[PDB]
Amino acid sequence: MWPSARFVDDNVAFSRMPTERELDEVAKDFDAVVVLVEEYELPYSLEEWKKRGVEVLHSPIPDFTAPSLEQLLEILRWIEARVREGKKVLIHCMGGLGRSGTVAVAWLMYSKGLPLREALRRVRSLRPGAVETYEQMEVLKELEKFLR
Repeated sequence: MWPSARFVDDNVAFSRMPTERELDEVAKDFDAVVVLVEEYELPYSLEEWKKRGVEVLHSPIPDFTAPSLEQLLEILRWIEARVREGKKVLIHCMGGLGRSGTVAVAWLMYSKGLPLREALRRVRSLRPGAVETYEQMEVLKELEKFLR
């Protein structure tokens, strides 16, 4: 297993950016990748995944910012679609874990129904530093109100 990945359930993990020499290593374990950074901050083309047969959701979120609620729900629905087909999904931004940690917390909330306080504690137990900003916290609170 690519040891930088941390799983929040059997099928969904989050990590830092894989480097180019790690792409086969990721493709072996993950059939889908959610890429939360703009192309300009990547050191390879996302075509690298296509030639490996790995499905890609490219949904950029600017550095240190939160996704909109609609963007977050689109990402969650896509992750659910892949998990329903039995694939494993890797979520990543850069090296920080604000954006990727936000999606990981949201996934526990969306897929398991965990309350925000428990989903947050769980993901921060995996990587202290998941969910960096007040705005990232606020979109998670909006997600909770949407789910109920």
